[PDB]
Amino acid sequence: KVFGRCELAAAMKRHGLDNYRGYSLGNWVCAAKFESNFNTQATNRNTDGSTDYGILQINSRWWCNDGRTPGSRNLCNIPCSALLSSDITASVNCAKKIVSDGNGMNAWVAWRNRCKGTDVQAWIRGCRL
Repeated sequence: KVFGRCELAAAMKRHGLDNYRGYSLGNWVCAAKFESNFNTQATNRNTDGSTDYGILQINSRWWCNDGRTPGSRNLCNIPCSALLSSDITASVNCAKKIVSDGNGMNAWVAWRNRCKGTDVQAWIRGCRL
């Protein structure tokens, strides 16, 4: 499913991401925009043979099992395929673990390169929230 900006913001807010570990809603919507362009079915393969999945492009090397990343750790206890659903609950639950892991939102390269230190509040402006 391809989210609209305000629709995603509303879903993420509902799932408890606004200000989770001090990251305002705008940071999360910005992250999704640049990781996946708001597409839950987005997948990308990396050089190491791991794959990034869903709206927040969570990586199979640490976070989910996809059955083809030798030595993966499965920390979110989830098939990576669950990260592609139109329901973002699994993605959000996993993301909360990732962000609490010690590097914050820096675990998302597109956040660090394209959202970090920018006016993230622009990603929720105009939304009914």
